[PDB]
Amino acid sequence: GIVEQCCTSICSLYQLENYCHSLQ
Amino acid sequence: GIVEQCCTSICSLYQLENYCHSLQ
Amino acid sequence: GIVEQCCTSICSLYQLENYCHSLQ
Amino acid sequence: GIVEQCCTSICSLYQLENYCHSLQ
Amino acid sequence: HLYPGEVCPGMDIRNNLTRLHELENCSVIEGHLQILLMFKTRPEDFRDLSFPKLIMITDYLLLFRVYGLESLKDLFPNLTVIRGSRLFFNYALVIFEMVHLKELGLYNLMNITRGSVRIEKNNELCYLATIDWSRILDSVEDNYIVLNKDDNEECGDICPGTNCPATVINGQFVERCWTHSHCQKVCPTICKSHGCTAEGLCCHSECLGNCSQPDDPTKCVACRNFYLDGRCVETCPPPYYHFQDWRCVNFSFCQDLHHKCKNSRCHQYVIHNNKCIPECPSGYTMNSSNLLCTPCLGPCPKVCHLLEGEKTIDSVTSAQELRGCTVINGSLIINIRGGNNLAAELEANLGLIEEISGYLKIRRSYALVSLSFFRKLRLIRGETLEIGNYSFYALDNQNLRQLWDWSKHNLTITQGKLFFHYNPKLCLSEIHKMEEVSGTKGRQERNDIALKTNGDQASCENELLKFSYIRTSFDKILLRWEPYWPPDFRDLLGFMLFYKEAPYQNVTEFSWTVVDIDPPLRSNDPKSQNHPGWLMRGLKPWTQYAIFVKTLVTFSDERRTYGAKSDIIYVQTDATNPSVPLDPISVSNSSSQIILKWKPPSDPNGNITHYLVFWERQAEDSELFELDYCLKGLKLPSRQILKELEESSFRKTFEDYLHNVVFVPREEHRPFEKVVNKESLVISGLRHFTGYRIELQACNQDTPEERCSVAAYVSARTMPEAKADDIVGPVTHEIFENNVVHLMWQEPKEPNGLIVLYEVSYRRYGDEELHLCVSRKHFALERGCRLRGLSPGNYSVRIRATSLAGNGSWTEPTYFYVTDYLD
Amino acid sequence: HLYPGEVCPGMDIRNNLTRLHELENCSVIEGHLQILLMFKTRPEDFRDLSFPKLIMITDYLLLFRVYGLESLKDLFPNLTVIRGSRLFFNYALVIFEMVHLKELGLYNLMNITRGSVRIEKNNELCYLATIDWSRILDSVEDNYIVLNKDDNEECGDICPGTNCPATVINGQFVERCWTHSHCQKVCPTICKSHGCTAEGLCCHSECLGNCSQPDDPTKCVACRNFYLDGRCVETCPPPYYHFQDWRCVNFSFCQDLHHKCKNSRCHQYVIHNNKCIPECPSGYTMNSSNLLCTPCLGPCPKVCHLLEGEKTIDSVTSAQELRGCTVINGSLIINIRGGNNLAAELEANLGLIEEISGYLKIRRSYALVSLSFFRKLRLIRGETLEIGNYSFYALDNQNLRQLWDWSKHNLTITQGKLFFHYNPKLCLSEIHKMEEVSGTKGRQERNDIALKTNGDQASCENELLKFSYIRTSFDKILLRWEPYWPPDFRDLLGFMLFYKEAPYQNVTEFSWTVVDIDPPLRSNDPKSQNHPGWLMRGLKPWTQYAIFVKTLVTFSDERRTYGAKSDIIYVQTDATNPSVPLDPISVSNSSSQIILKWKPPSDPNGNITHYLVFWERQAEDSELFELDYCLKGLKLPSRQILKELEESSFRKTFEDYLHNVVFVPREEHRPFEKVVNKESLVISGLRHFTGYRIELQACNQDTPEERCSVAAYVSARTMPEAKADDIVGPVTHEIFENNVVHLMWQEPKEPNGLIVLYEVSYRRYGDEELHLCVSRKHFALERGCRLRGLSPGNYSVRIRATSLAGNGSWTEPTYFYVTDYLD
Amino acid sequence: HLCGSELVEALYLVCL
Amino acid sequence: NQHLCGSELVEALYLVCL
Amino acid sequence: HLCGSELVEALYLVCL
Amino acid sequence: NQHLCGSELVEALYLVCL
Ligand SMILES: *[C@@H]1O[C@H](CO)[C@@H](O)[C@H](O)[C@H]1NC(C)=O
Ligand SMILES: *[C@@H]1O[C@H](CO)[C@@H](O)[C@H](O)[C@H]1NC(C)=O
Ligand SMILES: *[C@@H]1O[C@H](CO)[C@@H](O)[C@H](O)[C@H]1NC(C)=O
Ligand SMILES: *[C@@H]1O[C@H](CO)[C@@H](O)[C@H](O)[C@H]1NC(C)=O
Ligand SMILES: *[C@@H]1O[C@H](CO)[C@@H](O)[C@H](O)[C@H]1NC(C)=O
Ligand SMILES: *[C@@H]1O[C@H](CO)[C@@H](O)[C@H](O)[C@H]1NC(C)=O
Ligand SMILES: *[C@@H]1O[C@H](CO)[C@@H](O)[C@H](O)[C@H]1NC(C)=O
Ligand SMILES: *[C@@H]1O[C@H](CO)[C@@H](O)[C@H](O)[C@H]1NC(C)=O
Ligand SMILES: *[C@@H]1O[C@H](CO)[C@@H](O)[C@H](O)[C@H]1NC(C)=O
Ligand SMILES: *[C@@H]1O[C@H](CO)[C@@H](O)[C@H](O)[C@H]1NC(C)=O
Ligand SMILES: *[C@@H]1O[C@H](CO)[C@@H](O)[C@H](O)[C@H]1NC(C)=O
Ligand SMILES: *[C@@H]1O[C@H](CO)[C@@H](O)[C@H](O)[C@H]1NC(C)=O
Ligand SMILES: *[C@@H]1O[C@H](CO)[C@@H](O)[C@H](O)[C@H]1NC(C)=O
Ligand SMILES: *[C@@H]1O[C@H](CO)[C@@H](O)[C@H](O)[C@H]1NC(C)=O
Ligand SMILES: *[C@@H]1O[C@H](CO)[C@@H](O)[C@H](O)[C@H]1NC(C)=O
Ligand SMILES: *[C@@H]1O[C@H](CO)[C@@H](O)[C@H](O)[C@H]1NC(C)=O
Ligand SMILES: *[C@@H]1O[C@H](CO)[C@@H](O)[C@H](O)[C@H]1NC(C)=O
Repeated sequence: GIVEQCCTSICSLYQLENYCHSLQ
Repeated sequence: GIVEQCCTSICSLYQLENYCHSLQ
Repeated sequence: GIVEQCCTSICSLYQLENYCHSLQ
Repeated sequence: GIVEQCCTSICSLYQLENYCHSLQ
Repeated sequence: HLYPGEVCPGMDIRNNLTRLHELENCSVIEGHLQILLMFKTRPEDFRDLSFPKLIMITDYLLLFRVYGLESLKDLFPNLTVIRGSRLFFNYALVIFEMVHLKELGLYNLMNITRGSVRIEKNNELCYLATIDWSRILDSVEDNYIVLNKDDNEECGDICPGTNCPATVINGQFVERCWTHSHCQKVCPTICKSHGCTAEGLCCHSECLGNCSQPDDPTKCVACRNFYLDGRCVETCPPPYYHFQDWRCVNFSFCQDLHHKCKNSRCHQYVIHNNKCIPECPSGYTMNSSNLLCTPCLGPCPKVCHLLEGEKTIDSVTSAQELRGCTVINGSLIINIRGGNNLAAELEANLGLIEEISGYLKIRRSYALVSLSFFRKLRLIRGETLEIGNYSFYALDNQNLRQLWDWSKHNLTITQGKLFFHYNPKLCLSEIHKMEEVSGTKGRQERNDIALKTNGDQASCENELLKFSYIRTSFDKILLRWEPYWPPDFRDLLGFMLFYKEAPYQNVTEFSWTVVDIDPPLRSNDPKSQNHPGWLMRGLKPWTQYAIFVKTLVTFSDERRTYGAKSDIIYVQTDATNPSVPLDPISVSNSSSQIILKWKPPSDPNGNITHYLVFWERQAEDSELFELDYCLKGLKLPSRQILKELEESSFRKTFEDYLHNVVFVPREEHRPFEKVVNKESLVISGLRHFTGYRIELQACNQDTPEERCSVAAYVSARTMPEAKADDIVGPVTHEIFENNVVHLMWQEPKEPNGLIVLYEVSYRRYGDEELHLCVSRKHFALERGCRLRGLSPGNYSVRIRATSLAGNGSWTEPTYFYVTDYLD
Repeated sequence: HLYPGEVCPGMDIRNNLTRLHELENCSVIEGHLQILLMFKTRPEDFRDLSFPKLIMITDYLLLFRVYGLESLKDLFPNLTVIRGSRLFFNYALVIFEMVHLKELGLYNLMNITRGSVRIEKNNELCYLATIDWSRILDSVEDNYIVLNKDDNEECGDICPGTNCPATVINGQFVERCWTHSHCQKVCPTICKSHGCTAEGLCCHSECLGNCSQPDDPTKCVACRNFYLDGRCVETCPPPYYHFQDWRCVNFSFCQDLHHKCKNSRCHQYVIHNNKCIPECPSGYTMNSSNLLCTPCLGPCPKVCHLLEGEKTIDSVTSAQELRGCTVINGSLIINIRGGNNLAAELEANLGLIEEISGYLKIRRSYALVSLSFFRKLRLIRGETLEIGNYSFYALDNQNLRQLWDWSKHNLTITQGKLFFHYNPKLCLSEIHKMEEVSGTKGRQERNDIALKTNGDQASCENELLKFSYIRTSFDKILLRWEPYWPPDFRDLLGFMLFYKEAPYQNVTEFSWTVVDIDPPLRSNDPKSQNHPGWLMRGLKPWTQYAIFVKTLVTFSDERRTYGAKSDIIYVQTDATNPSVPLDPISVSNSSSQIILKWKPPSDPNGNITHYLVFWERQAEDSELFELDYCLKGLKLPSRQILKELEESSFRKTFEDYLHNVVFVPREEHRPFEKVVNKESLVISGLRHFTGYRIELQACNQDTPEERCSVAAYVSARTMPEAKADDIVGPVTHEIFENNVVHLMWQEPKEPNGLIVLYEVSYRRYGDEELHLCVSRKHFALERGCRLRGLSPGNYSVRIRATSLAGNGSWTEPTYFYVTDYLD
Repeated sequence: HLCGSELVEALYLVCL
Repeated sequence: NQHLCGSELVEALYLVCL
Repeated sequence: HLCGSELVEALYLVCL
Repeated sequence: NQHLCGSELVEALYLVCL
């Protein structure tokens, strides 16, 4: 649930390495 | 000599009735 | 001068009698 | 108050001994 | 029902849970309850205790850094109505910085009377957006709920559905939920504020929120106006007096609270208008025998002292401390940092003051629009002054437009100077009008009032420019006005014309594209004076526009900036003929009809009256009648500005220096159709597989003669028929006496367009297919077909017709035996 | 030559022409000449008089409201060089408000030394733009010629051509004209400022403008440096002294001008450094016997008194009056309304002053960039003060960036306060640095220096933000920096990032599109600290950008505003593969070659190395080999922000009030081509009339392996040949014994694509055309064609081949007589 | 800016 | 009797004592 | 704004 | 020993007299 929210709605940066720290 | 100067160079209004008072 | 008498302020006629000596 | 002592200015420790009676 | 419990005045709970045990037999709270700073707590410390008897909070409820509470419904499951006598930064429910809180659980609330709710900084909070706050609160636009887990993330709000009522908040009917197993109660709208019961019946008029029995004053859970012995009443009957706008007490309770302050250290209570009030207002006094506010003779006001001279007004909880005052000992520093309109509550709290001993200072307030909430402000004394000797200070007020309305209001400033900076909707005419009303004309120094910050966003030019001579055309407007002169005419730089299109009439002042106007040349006589104007060009036909003209001037600080402007007037283009009706497409279903489809053109030009659709049958080409298609060649078509300001002031400075140096003292009716209010038209009744001429015009005017647009041309052709090119009738032969076969047949009279070729496929038995081409001139020459010099035998002749559309159907094989002349 | 005439000091002419008769025997003018206010004149009053002897004006020439003069060449036909010792609003030639003047006629001017020329408001003036002022003047950008008839209208400048030299002014070689019969003299560039003669030879080094004999000091019309008895000299030899920087006089002339001021009412002349000077400078004095400036002992300065305290500096003619002063009696009001850089001439005139008794006031000056022209300013006394007790006043200076350079310069302000308003390129760090240097720290009151007007357009944040961690990709940049905190961390609102593309390296500071950054979350430890950064997205591949990050803060007037910024750094995208090479068009001239044309793609991605053009011969379709085209179905294809600031300050004010209330103390090789540096490629060596597969790729990298783009697909076919479909070889017959003709012929081996049909047109004599179709399988079945069951006689058989391109050529009629079996 | 017959339409309109 | 600036100053001042 | 595989290319690039 | 505002004020003031 990140790929419909970091397209054209536009999103910030903190959730990207938060999802990277959730995947690893 | 008004038709190349009141196209896309853009011009004012006072010379138009000045030319109208010069023609008549 | 002349401009602070009769352009910024109101001008009378007898000071124009005084001030037209530069013409005279 | 507290904010003009320890947010606009530098705060010491013995005035925090004095000011933690609202916790105590 | 009744109120089982004690009165319970409001206490404060800090850092350990032992003083929360004093809320056992508490039905109501007279005061505020603050559950704050709960550090050494666990979720196992909170689920083992409950206080379900508590019904009413008078002032406010405050939560601040409480750990371990995951829902507040374990504490208060029966909290009904928050009143809001005293407030908390105009809120009555502040929930700030709850760690490990996930949901509210406050299902028994549906009215808070005065205030708002601010919940923020709860890092695990959900179930926030599933509460309709419009039936909870009155001023629902002063809510501030932000920065939680319910708007940062997308946590699952499990709602009880299989039952909650689905209401609207912006466009959608989502269910109103408190927990995973508690619905939000929504009354029907006949129960306005009295509430409904469990079957949806409206309660008593003095009930509020919930009732066990409908239309019962004894069975209200919470009283709306006043309380007296289980009976909710609209007013207190005598000898019972009103107390704190929620209950009826008698004389001995207010007398005992007088005796508990007179014989102690406090709010020594009095009585006035059958209400137990903390202090007598202006014009009244205090006796010795009775507690009544008897009228004090002479000027006998209420004088309120401020703590160390300055009181900073920031919200309603600081504004309510100065309620009922008339004489202020010191200075008021009004600093409301906001975003919501607080002028009505500041009007209801302040405005009863008459005299301020110090100075009035407004600073950095965003949300004020006027300073007229002081309805009774007369005398600013200025005994204590702002440093710089100012009795009035106005800095960075963003939306402040008017000080007061000087048709009625008046102010007497005794001492001190004036100050004005960074007020972008405030004008120097209003500042000088307050200077003329207050009498402080020759009192301040120069540059105490700013000249360039004030009124830069507000159009307050205070002069009118009348539009004199307006004529319209197809897409050009002649605009004119009377000439205006500032009294140094070289300071006038030109006219700062603004234009916009206007679909409505309520066009706002001050997008909004621009053209600039050269100044007129005066001839120093009042005979003609050269009314300046502008020839407005390049418009859209039949479009209402918005035209106003502002004067562009040059600043001089010894006077004002300057000002002249015109009202926003509107002009109508009316036009004559519209544009080309575009999208020419030709769809031809079947053979006798052609439908037409088109788009509307770019000029509506009023009413689209009709589409002038012309059709006429175009004949076939003359050159295809005689061309031999049996020959080779048988291919047939299948159919900046500040530098200019500096330049103008440089020219004025050079004329200044030159005059100072020099002057020293000593038709044809086609079938057509009036096609009204449709973009489609079927054109039936046709000849099949022929060309047509289609002329389409857009008529914007029909009844005072036909005005129509320039035509659009397109051609079309129908589909061919099935049996129009099929050869009907038998094919008969004329066998001559020297083995010559002359073939007669019935041609198709009305084929698909025209038939260019007659192919002959004749087969003798024992032979192969032999071909012979018959053209149109071959048919007219031989009236059919002639065969010459052939072998004897029985033949099988099949004839097809090849048209402009294509091939038809073959004829039957005519079996005839020509003469052998052997046997 | 020499100077025939008298010295003629400058007079003033007014209102009648009788005092113009005193200019008969005048060669030079020592002073200024002002021909002004000539009312009762006619053009018949001016053409009958001439003064051709006048050569030199020292100071300036002024014309103001002179009627009837149509050209000025009737007055002065031999005016050569205007010097410009004293000026006139830094001009030496002011032509203002000439009615009935049509042309200048001043052909003998080619150098004016110091000053500019301003001509305006002449309502009938022409011949203005046909004068190259670049060889006339030095500072040609300080000219101001506007508002005449030569730029309002298009009057015909008749130029003498048949001869004038055609020079350039912006891009065109138009002739330089003065009148209708006078050319403008342009010297060759070897004659730099000495001028040339009539044959174009360079004059003497002390000549200026015109010489009768080249390389002759006795034949100069005007001297360049100094004059002594017909000899133009570089310096005056002894005992001759310099006088007014143009001539050599002796001791008796300066002594007689001393005696004509000592015995009269004035400029009592002295001598110093062999120059007759009006006054001795600082450190010198005046004797009684000799006139020399002997050195005065002790502190002996030059003290200049101002008229009634205030002197308004407006131009160079007011700046030159204070030349050589050291102590100023009063106050200087510097107000230069400009648009041209006057700092060098004000540097050369002022800057020798040491002490100002009054106050220094700068007001409304647009064209200054610094106040460092006062090279020797030490002490501002402030004995006479500005009202408001200010010794320094700085209002509305638009382009003022630096006061002084504080590495060397220093200023001692004794009394008075400071003032600063509306200086948009001036910063509070520079204002406080002048406050620390001058020692006026605790002297002014609050709000004497403005806080929000200063530095709003200049980026002077005075802190550095280092970019910490930069990584690139195809079109995405990871930007990072070290975290910065203002000491109240809630005042930091975020980061105000700016981005622009950069084709060059010299990108200017402060278009320029923007994205906004949320602030980081600190975890109150120095272990990790969360380096904030921004993931920059959506770029162009292989494009240098311009990235710098500014900090967006919240204002507080008890401190500064705040400031931190980063340097404008650049980042490179490098990319991997380019885009689709567009415009696929296929032009096929002749039969054996196909040219290819295309446009470059949207990604250059470095060097375009080559275009990877692939071609391969596609075979014909299998389904057209066996289909009978003699049957029916023979169709063959022929191939705002401030509300968020108020929201953040509202959150800070609520946290302020809450803490104040709560806390209380107690592969397969296709043929391909490396196509370098061309958008066209011929592909020759082909099979004629067949399809090809064309694959085109854009390779941005070749040598460290081939990186190429995604392919573009298009197909093509050549033109057919002339005789490929023509049937070659004879057509032979096999007449059988029962009148069966079996036809043998040689087929085309390599036709245009393929031949689908063989048509047979056979004609017996006395008969018509009979048709028989031969397909490919009919040819393979009958190895040719077979005729069965025909009438006897001689036949004429012509056979054409119908290909994919079309029909070929007919064969010859083979005459053969089959067996009749009758005779 | 008006190239065409909108000029002679415009000095019909300025001169009535 | 308005303010007299610009070219109207010299044009009205010429008509004073002609 | 990036609909596609530029997101998984982008959180390759933010996480090295 | 920096400035103590915001949530760091109450988070540092809790560690003073615990
Ligand atoms: C909290 O604990 C302290 C002892 O640590 C005690 O003195 C105090 O009374 C307690 N607070 C309340 C409200 O009982
Ligand atoms: C509630 O009732 C019990 C029983 O009498 C009593 O002990 C207790 O004090 C009451 N609670 C309060 C808060 O008075
Ligand atoms: C209303 O009050 C009755 C008793 O007073 C209680 O049983 C019931 O649950 C209440 N209902 C609501 C919705 O508050
Ligand atoms: C109010 O009335 C009751 C009985 O009616 C009696 O206790 C007294 O008069 C008053 N009580 C108080 C507490 O004021
Ligand atoms: C408040 O103001 C009045 C005004 O006259 C004055 O008499 C009184 O002493 C003041 N009181 C205090 C406490 O300042
Ligand atoms: C001030 O205003 C009131 C009403 O606004 C008016 O009655 C009163 O006369 C005014 N005062 C004076 C001195 O005019
Ligand atoms: C052809 O189109 C018209 C327009 O809708 C329709 O009325 C008609 O029935 C259609 N005819 C056939 C044969 O489809
Ligand atoms: C068309 O005419 C009707 C009434 O005749 C009117 O109500 C409507 O607004 C008109 N529409 C347009 C686009 O002119
Ligand atoms: C101009 O004329 C007056 C007489 O009208 C005369 O007195 C005066 O001297 C003349 N001016 C000059 C410069 O000669
Ligand atoms: C020019 O020469 C003549 C002849 O001697 C003389 O009268 C006249 O005054 C001279 N001009 C001047 C201006 O001296
Ligand atoms: C005019 O003469 C001065 C004398 O020094 C020289 O510097 C200047 O360049 C000359 N101007 C031109 C245009 O030759
Ligand atoms: C130069 O000077 C000579 C005599 O001095 C003169 O005849 C000639 O016309 C002058 N030429 C120019 C171009 O000034
Ligand atoms: C300059 O020299 C000449 C002769 O050399 C003589 O008249 C006198 O010494 C000086 N003349 C003047 C006018 O100063
Ligand atoms: C000029 O300034 C000096 C400074 O001491 C003073 O002595 C002198 O009297 C002043 N002169 C005038 C004319 O003001
Ligand atoms: C002021 O500046 C000069 C050079 O700029 C320097 O020599 C002098 O020492 C300075 N004055 C003081 C007091 O430092
Ligand atoms: C076809 O085009 C190529 C490319 O320019 C050219 O070299 C060739 O001669 C052309 N051939 C003919 C027959 O035009
Ligand atoms: C292509 O390469 C040459 C040298 O190899 C270089 O000078 C040129 O700038 C390059 N052009 C591009 C667009 O990369």
